[PDB]
Order: sequence, then structure tokens, then C-alpha cells
Amino acid sequence: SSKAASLHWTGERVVSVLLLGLLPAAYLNPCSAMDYSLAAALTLHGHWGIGQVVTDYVRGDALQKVAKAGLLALSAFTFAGLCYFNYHDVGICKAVAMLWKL
Amino acid sequence: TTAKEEMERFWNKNLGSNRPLSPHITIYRWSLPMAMSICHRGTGIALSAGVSLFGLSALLLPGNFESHLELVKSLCLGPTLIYTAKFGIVFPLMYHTWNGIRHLIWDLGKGLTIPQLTQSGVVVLILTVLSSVGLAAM
Amino acid sequence: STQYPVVDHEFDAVVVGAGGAGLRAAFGLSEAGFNTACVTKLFPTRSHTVAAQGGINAALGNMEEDNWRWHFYDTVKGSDWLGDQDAIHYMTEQAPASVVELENYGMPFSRTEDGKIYQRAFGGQSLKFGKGGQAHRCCCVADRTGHSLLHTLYGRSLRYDTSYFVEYFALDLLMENGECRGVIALCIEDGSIHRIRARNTVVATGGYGRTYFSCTSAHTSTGDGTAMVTRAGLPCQDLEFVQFHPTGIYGAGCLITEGCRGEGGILINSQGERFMERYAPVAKDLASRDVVSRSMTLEIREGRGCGPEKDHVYLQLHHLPPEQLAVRLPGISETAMIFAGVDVTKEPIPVLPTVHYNMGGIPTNYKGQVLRHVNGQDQVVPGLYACGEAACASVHGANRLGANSLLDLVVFGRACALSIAESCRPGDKVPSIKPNAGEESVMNLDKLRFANGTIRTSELRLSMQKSMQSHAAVFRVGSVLQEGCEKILRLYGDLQHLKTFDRGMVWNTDLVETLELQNLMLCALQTIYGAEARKESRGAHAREDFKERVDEYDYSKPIQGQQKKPFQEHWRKHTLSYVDVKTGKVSLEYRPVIDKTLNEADCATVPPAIRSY
Amino acid sequence: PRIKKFAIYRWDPDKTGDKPHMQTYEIDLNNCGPMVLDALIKIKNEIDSTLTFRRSCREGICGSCAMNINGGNTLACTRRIDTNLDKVSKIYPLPHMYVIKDLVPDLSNFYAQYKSIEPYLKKKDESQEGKQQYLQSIEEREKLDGLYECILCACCSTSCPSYWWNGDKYLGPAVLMQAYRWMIDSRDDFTEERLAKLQDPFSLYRCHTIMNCTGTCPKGLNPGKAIAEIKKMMATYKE
Ligand SMILES: Cc1cc2nc3c(=O)[nH]c(=O)nc-3n(C[C@H](O)[C@H](O)[C@H](O)COP(=O)(O)OP(=O)(O)OC[C@H]3O[C@@H](n4cnc5c(N)ncnc54)[C@H](O)[C@@H]3O)c2cc1C
Ligand code: HEM
Ligand SMILES: CC(C)Oc1cccc(NC(=O)c2ccccc2C(F)(F)F)c1
Ligand code: SF4
Ligand code: F3S
Ligand code: FES
Repeated sequence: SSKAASLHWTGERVVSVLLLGLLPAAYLNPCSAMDYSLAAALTLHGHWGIGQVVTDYVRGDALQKVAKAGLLALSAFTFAGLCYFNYHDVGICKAVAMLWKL
Repeated sequence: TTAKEEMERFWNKNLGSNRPLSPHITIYRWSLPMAMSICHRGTGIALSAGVSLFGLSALLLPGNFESHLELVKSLCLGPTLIYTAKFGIVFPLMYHTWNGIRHLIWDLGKGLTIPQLTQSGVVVLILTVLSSVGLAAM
Repeated sequence: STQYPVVDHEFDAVVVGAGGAGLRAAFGLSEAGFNTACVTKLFPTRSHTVAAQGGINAALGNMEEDNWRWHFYDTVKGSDWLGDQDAIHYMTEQAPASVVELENYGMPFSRTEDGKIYQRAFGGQSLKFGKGGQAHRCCCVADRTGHSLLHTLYGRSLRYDTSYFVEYFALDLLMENGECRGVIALCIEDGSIHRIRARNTVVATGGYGRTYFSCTSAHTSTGDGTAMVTRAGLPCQDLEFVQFHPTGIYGAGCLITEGCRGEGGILINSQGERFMERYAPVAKDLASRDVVSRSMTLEIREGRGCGPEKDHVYLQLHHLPPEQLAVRLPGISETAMIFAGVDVTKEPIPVLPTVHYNMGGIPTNYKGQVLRHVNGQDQVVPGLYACGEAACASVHGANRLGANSLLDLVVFGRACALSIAESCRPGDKVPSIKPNAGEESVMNLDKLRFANGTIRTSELRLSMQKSMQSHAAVFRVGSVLQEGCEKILRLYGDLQHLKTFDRGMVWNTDLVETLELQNLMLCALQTIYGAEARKESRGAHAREDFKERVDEYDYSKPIQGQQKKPFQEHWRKHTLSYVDVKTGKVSLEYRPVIDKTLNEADCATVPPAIRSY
Repeated sequence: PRIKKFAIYRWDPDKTGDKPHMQTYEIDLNNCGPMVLDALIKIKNEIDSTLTFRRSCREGICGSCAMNINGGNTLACTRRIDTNLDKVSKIYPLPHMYVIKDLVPDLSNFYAQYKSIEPYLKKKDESQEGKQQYLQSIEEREKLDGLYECILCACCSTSCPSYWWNGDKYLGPAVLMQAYRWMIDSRDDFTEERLAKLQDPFSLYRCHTIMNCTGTCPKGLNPGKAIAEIKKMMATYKE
């Protein structure tokens, strides 16, 4: 059938190096664009990550349903609030930057 | 009798019985790679909680970032105590970040022996402390 | 009956044992399409064949030109003409195919530049009928070929509907009017008793080296199937013949294989000299196994012996290329180090002759069918087979040839399977069984379970071991032997006194380690009494009072003009021992060996001769 | 004389409402072999014979006696007793397994899982089998080295926190390394379909590279490393 399990494991790795790539690249080159991908990478990576924490510890079809749902909400909400902050406020690069000289 | 059935029968027999489960966490020697595996969750999790709070506070709360900074400037901040909260944040990001690379290397198959584990383990711990102390004073 | 819950099962075939033979027979039967139970007191992989290091003989001719008929000659020459040449033919011929099937099952043999199974030199094996030098026909998986044999056999057995009664202790056969109906077994796990009945019952319980103090065999090698046969009133052939493998570590009694000698390695005494060149000029250290331990043991009496207390001889590996102990001998590199604190690559190894293999066992056809002795002739027992160390078609006679027992397993294991395939169909009416049947195995179970006596199972066992050690050793005489016999017959009496403590149902190691002891005495009774009756030196049985190999002629002098000796005045015959269950009373008898091969045209009988290696 | 303390796990299932506890025993090391199992067999024979455990080969090559000695899974018959009399040896059964009794854990699942990966040669044309020896080059054979000596002691799998919390559905390192053994067998023709069977969250993918498994293997083998090789194969087999 589908080789789904191996793709997801590969997806995971990819964004992890993409995300490894952006922490340097957003010190060197802050901007709207970096801010959005740093959001897209941060949130995707962490969502899959907790994914694994969830599939490890959360036993039963009962709870593993809710947890994977509630998670996905939190993920989406989080990606949207980061995007909001990038649009209508400072944006993560400059926000971190400001936070630091303080 | 097939493998799937064997497994099925293993579970019904043992669950409905007076059989004690052997100890584990309470008995098992702590090895650096196992403590460094656990930390890699904690950090990952703690970090994701931070990012999510930063996303959710951007939506559910009012005031902009400068507004919030001004509020967070005017608590008569202690110059060391800033470094604390700062270093307390750069720490997990660095530990997890370095160890992250360690993993990816393993994913490629490089570095999977007890010697190399305990070397890399240390090299992370160091790098962390360097980059953590480093950045907290940038 | 009412105290112990009894479950009844019904199959086409039961196999007691899951070593090389057990598995091979059990899975072969299953493949042949037989609903087949395999009772084994251990997880099949923990069976003893695992510990086999050396290899598996088959004239494949990967290393040179070879002929299985030369391997025949070698084996019968190794049997000291106690070997039945019909079975030896059957084996040596069927061995190429038997090994190739193992390679084809996924067994990861070591390889040549040709891509073919790698073979090596091994104890006392020739080309061109004993005149063509040392021969290389020992197939192997580096130093762990038993391990790999046993796992690839276990692995493949899962591919069929083989019913694995794992950790079930067989107690006795289910005989009825001379025919075997199956086995009755304890289920170590839940304490209950099971009666597994089939049309055909195959005994592959392996050896009983645990009758002695020092032995290479594992704690589970306790003659259980040999004993059940004895408890059925059936004979046990040749139990006197006990191979003292020459290289077994001082303390632990752990084997460092004969493949260490087959790879150029030497046996050294305490005065520098390779003491094996004087004793056997032709073959040297790579000579027969009764001869090499006889030499090592005969060196120690003099005081040529080495070490802290002058009682153990040195194996030497150090010179070979340090390369060659990485590829061909990794298993003994580790475990000679672990149990001796010895670096095999720079230090010679501390060894000593200890018990190793039992060429005695349950008497058998070349077909695997178990024989009784009726009016001085052979009679197949219906529905009952055996194979492996447990059995005795005596393809090994008075001395097993190095690397033939693993071959044995695979060949005869497969033979029993085949004999049943050939002679009956799956489904065929599984014969009835008295409701009282098995009653006494349980009664015995229960009395041992609650035994409140004076002597402890461990201490009683330890008396037997050091007795069989100090009386049934490498060298022996009628005086020592007889004292041993009455000494060991006393101990069988002592069994009524014995003390168990643990009184539970679930995993009663005490209760079974004692059931095991019962079994061990029966094997030792028959081993020692038989040995004191045998008034000659053939094979690994070496009497100081009868240093002479007693045949039906004098085969040193040319044959004609000799007056042939009558059956009851020459020792070239199989010992058949019995024992009265209730008095420990050994009666014994004899049946002639077999010399006709399966076909003169194809493989021509090798008549007895002088036996210098 | 040099007496040594031996804190051992015990639980009788035949003793109504008994619950896991530790006994101590006491052994003169002058009157004992160097390995822990020697001490175990000694107390078994000379003191308490209710003490129960698995053992056969005492050679470190059958896998019977695997158990938790001083917090680490090894074969008792090959681990040597701490001659420092000041410490007290702690023997437990293997971790997070159902005790049948005393030191004996129920490994049916362990074996069941082994069975499930079909640890045997599979060829596409088996019409020819038993009749000719298959060609495998000395290079092809080297790829099996370090994989085939697995003794199935269950030290590794049962030292894996993933197996601890997901051993019903996570195969664990012992079994996985064997699947790898049959994957990289040149002679085997089902490598793809063997990989396919691992496509799901649990079978392979609970491995989070913790590496207790390789760290505890009493035979020097590297199951963790094999898990990684599979994952790489898994990420890259076509069809
Ligand atoms: C250290 C060592 C190295 C050796 N090396 C070699 C070698 O290199 N080459 C070679 O050819 N030979 C070698 N041998 C000899 C050979 O390996 C054995 O003779 C052979 O392994 C026996 O196979 P088997 O199946 O008959 O018995 P085993 O392998 O002992 O199997 C016995 C089976 O019977 C079962 N059993 C026993 N009692 C009961 C009971 N009451 N109820 C149910 N089941 C029971 C056990 O569970 C087990 O499954 C070696 C022996 C030793 C000790
Ligand atoms: C360059 C930066 C980073 C790298 C290279 C990286 C790498 C990794 C890798 C490889 C894993 C999987 C390890 C495994 O279990 O096999 C992982 C897990 C995880 N990471 Fe990251 N990471 C980074 C930053 C972050 C950040 C910023 C967050 C959150 C804000 C985060 C959250 C997580 C979480 C939640 C997990 C799952 C924890 C687990 O499975 O145990 N990571 N990380
Ligand atoms: C005895 C201590 C050191 O041992 C423990 C105890 C509890 C949890 C764990 N560690 C995990 O639980 C863990 C950690 C990181 C990644 C995956 C896991 C996993 F697989 F889910 F099990 C280890
Ligand atoms: S791998 Fe090492 S530990 Fe895991 S089972 Fe095979 S041997 Fe025991
Ligand atoms: S101990 Fe466990 S998580 Fe993975 S690599 Fe090793 S199996
Ligand atoms: S008992 Fe065989 S491995 Fe220790």
C-alpha cells in the first residue's frame, strides 16, 4: 500500500534541517519572509514532535483521538497567532531582537 | 497458532492474572544517553509551550509587543536577573538544538557506538554551555 | 487425578526435543503435512546444539575433490567397528543434500572465493579411503555453526503449523501393549499435566553428560528421553561409551572446539614438547577424540602436566595469524578470555579432557525406528522413534568422529520424519488410551513434590557426579568400576530418602531438577554396569586390565585359518542395558553390530582392522 | 572467608497474596565460581531451593539466564560477581515484563513478535530448493556478521523505554535487528515486502534512538545501529 510511515519520518527530518537552516539565516537576514517561514517551520516541527510524545504515552483510541485533535487546534492557533504577530506587529526576528537589548 | 493470536493470548492471560510487573525506572541504571534522551523531550516540549504561548498571547491578549516590553521594562528589572531569564531561555534552545544535530547524524547512521555516544554526549553538553552563556550576553 | 488437572491432546506426531534433531524431525513432519506437536522443556533456541562451535560434515567437495564414501570409511573407522555401517552409509551419503537444504533454509555458512560453503579440516578425516592425506569437508558458520544451525531450523519451523509445547517437561511415554501412543508431560508454567497422544512419537532429548562432575554439556543435558525409554522397559544401547572431549577448560568445564586444532593450533604439555606427535605419529593433534584425551590424561599421570597443581594440559592458538582467530574462532576468543582471563591470540589455553558426547542412547534403525530385543533378534517398536545424541543407531559406535553429531541431527531427524511420511498418512486413526494411562508418572511427580526426606536433591546429585567421575573416567579397571557400581547402586536406593523444599505448582525448578536426577541415575546405572561388563578396550572405553580390542577374530593376523569366535566370547557387539525401575537392578544383553551397508555396489563394507590414528 | 550479600527479587505465585519483595543471601566467594549464576546456582543448591530462574549453557551463548543485575540487563552466567564486598548485588528480573515467578519473565510476546517478522529465507523460486547450494560471496556474507549471533536473550528489547511503554505494538531492537538480518541477506527475495510490514507508527517507529539496547547487549551486538539502517532503507526503497 502507501509508504506513509517512512515519508512522515522523512518529512520530520527535512523540516528539522530546514529549521536548523533558519536560526542562522534569520540572525543574518531578518525580514518579513524569514519571520513567516520561521513561523511555518517552528510550528510544523513542534506539532509533529508532540505528535510523537502523544503517540508514545497516550494509550487507547479513546484519548489518542482527543489528544491528536486538541494538539492540531493548538498547532493551528499557534501558526495563526505567529502569523498575526508577523503581520500586525513587530515580527519574530525584530521581536526577539528588541527583547534581547534589554 | 499464528503470531497475531499468540500475541492476543499473551495479553488476555497476563492482564486477567495475579502477575506482578517487574520493576524498571525504579531499578535501572541511569546512563548519560538516557538522561540526554529525556532532556531532549523536556526541552522540545517546554520550547513548544513557549512558542505556543507566544502565538496564543499574540491573539488572545491585547497591547502590542512594545507595549508588553514597556510593561516588562518597568518592573525595575535586575541586570543579572535579566541574564537569568535570558540564559534560562537560551539554555534549552541550545541543548535541544545541538543534540538535535546529534540525532540527525544518527539518522544518517554515523556515530552509533557507545564510545561515540559518550563523546558526542559530552560535546553537546559543552557546546550547549558555551553557546548558552555566549548568547545570553549578546 | 483429582488433585492435578489433566489435559488431553491429539496429534499425528509428537516430538520430544527441539534441538537440531527435534526441530528437523518436527518441522519435517509438519512440512510432510502432519499435525505435529513438539514438546520441549526449553525454548527451542536454548537447546544444547547452540553451543556447537565446530561444524557439520558433508562431502560437498567445495575445498577439493571429495567423495562421501571416503567420509563413510572415516566414520566407520572412527566407530572402532562398533558402528552399524548401514546407518553410516545412510548418513555420509545423505549429508551433502542434508547440508545444502540447511544452506537453502538460510543458514549463513562462511563462504569461499567460489561463493560456496566453506569447509575445514577436522579430527581424523581422510581422502581416498585413508591414504589421501587430511580432508576438508567440515562445513561451518565461523565458530557458531550450532547456534546458526539451531536458529535457522527454529526459524523455518514457524513457517508450518508445528505446535510448540514450550517449557513442557516430558515425564514418560504412553505405551500400550508394546506400542507408543505419545507422551505425558508437565507444563512447567501452570503446574498442570498434559497427555499428548499421537500415532508416532519421536525422542530427541540429547545426551546426559550431567551424570558426571566435569562435563561440557549444559545443565539441561540430563538423559530425560533415555530414561523414559528405560522406564518403558526398553533397552538402551552402548551407554558405557562416553566421549571425553580433550579440550575443555580447567574450572568451568567449557569446551574450546576441535576446530582450534583443525586450524593449525597445537596441544602443548609442561616440558615444551608437542606431546601429540609421539603418541600418534601419523595424524598428530588432529587425530581421533578418544586417542587425544587418552594422551592428555596419560600425560598428567606421569607428571608431564602443567598449571598450579599439575593436572591440566595446554591448547595453543597463539601462533596462527591473529587474523585467523577473528574469522574462524571468534566464539572461543571471547569465552576462553571470559572464563580463563586468557588472550587467545598471545596466550595458549588451559584445557583438560572432560565428558562431552554420548554415542550411547536409545537403540535405533537407520530409519529412526526404535528397536527392542526379542529372542535375540531385532524388533521395531510400533509408533516410537528417536534421533540425535539421545538416540543410538550407533553411527558413531565406540567413538564419535568430530563434526558428525550435527550431521547426525539433521540426517536422522529428517529420517524419522520421512519414515512416518512413508508408512502412514496424516489423519490416520490415533490409537486409544486407557483413562488410567499416565497415572504413575503423576504419582511419582507428587511424591517428589512433597518429599520430606533426609538427603537433598543437590547433594545426592553431587555424589552421583563425583562417583561417575572417579569410577567411569577416561581410564578404568574392574576393581574401580565394581566399587563404583555398588556405590552408585547404593545412591539409587538413596533416592527414596531425598529432600525437596519448594512445594508450588508454577515453575518448580526444585521438583524438576529432581525428576532430572531420577533420569540421570538410570543413565548412570546403565553406563557404569555396562562398562564393568565390557572386558576390552574399544573406542573411548579403555580398560587397563583388557588393553586388547576383542573382535570375532584377531584382525591383526590375516583372516583365513582363524577359528571364528562364538557370539558370547567376543566384545564386538552392542551392549543392551535394562534396569528394574524399583530395585535399580541392571540386567544387560547384547545384539550384534551391522556390517552390510545399504548396498555393496555403491558403498562397500569396510571390515575390522588395526586402529592406529 | 569473604562473605558477599545478594539482594534478590522474589515472588511466589502459589503463595496466596504474596507480593514482590527482596530476599538476601550470603555466599563465601572462596566456595563459589566467578559468575553471578554460579552464586545463583549455589544458593539454589545449598540454601533456598525455592529460588527460581532460567539457565542452561552457563557459557554465555544460549540466552536463558538474562536478568537485571545491579540495574543492567546481562546474562548472569557471564557477568562476574562484584568482589568488592562492600556493595550488595541486586538481582531483579528483566524490566517491565510479567513475572511468572521469581526471576522468570513471560517472553511469549517476545517470541510472538519474533515469529511475526518471518525470520527465515524467502525465495521467489522455491521449486529448486534443497538441491543446490546458493552462491553467496564473501563480501555478501560479511554483511550478516554481527547480526546473526543474536542469542535472543531479550536484554536489549527489555532495556528499551519504548518497548517498556509500547511493547505490545513496538517490535523492539532484538526483533528489529533480526528483520534487518533477513533484509540484508543477499539470498532473500522479499526485502521490499519485509520493509512494507514496518509502515505504521509502532512497529519500527517507536525507536527514538535512545541506545540503551546497544548499551546493554551482553554479546557486543549493535541492534540500535541496525534500527537506523532499516529507517534509511525504509526512506528510500522504490515501489
Ligand atoms: C560445547 C559443545 C560443542 C559441540 N560442538 C559440536 C560440533 O562442533 N559439531 C558437532 O557435530 N557436534 C558438536 N557437539 C555435540 C552436538 O552438538 C550434540 O550432540 C547435539 O547438539 C545434540 O542435539 P539433540 O537435538 O539430540 O540434543 P540437544 O541439542 O541437547 O536438544 C535437546 C532437546 O530435548 C529437549 N528435552 C530434554 N529433556 C526433555 C524433557 N524431559 N521434556 C521435553 N523436552 C526435553 C530440550 O528442551 C531440547 O529441545 C557439541 C557439544 C558440546 C557440549
Ligand atoms: C535548529 C533547531 C532544532 C533542531 C535541529 C531540532 C531537531 C529535532 C529532532 C531531530 C527531533 C527528533 C529527535 C527524535 O526523537 O528522533 C526533535 C524533536 C523535537 N523538537 Fe526539535 N529541533 C530544533 C528546534 C526545536 C524548537 C525551536 C522546538 C519548539 C519550539 C522544538 C520542538 C521539538 C519537539 C517538541 C520535539 C519532539 C520531542 C520528542 O520526540 O521527544 N525543536 N527536534
Ligand atoms: C530510569 C530512567 C533514566 O528511564 C526513563 C524513565 C522514564 C522515561 C524515559 N524515557 C522516555 O520515556 C523517552 C524519552 C525520550 C524519547 C522517547 C521516550 C519513550 F520512548 F517514549 F519512552 C526513561
Ligand atoms: S541483541 Fe544483544 S541483547 Fe538484544 S537479544 Fe540479541 S543478544 Fe540479547
Ligand atoms: S533502546 Fe530503545 S528506542 Fe531505539 S535504538 Fe535502542 S531501541
Ligand atoms: S545460561 Fe545460557 S546464556 Fe547464561
